[PDB]
Amino acid sequence: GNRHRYLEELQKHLAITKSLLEEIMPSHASENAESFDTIKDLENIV
Amino acid sequence: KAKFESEVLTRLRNMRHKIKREDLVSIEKIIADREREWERKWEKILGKC
Repeated sequence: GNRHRYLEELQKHLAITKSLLEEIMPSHASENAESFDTIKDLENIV
Repeated sequence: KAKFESEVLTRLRNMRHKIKREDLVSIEKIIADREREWERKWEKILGKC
């Protein structure tokens, strides 16, 4: 159809996505994500 | 934890390097001098090896 109509339908579903991601994401998610390299370094040293 | 274990690894390496480059080199030199001094002393007294 019409591209504007398409972006409007897409917005409806992305709005759900945005709501689900806000619900699923813990408060420390960003900190946890930064710890990955440090964990791997520990294993190699041992 | 990673920092601490790294320190342990460095301590072990330093210990091994100290044993190999310092302690064993000194001891092996003393053993070699002693074995030579001994062989010379008895070679002189016996006229043979």
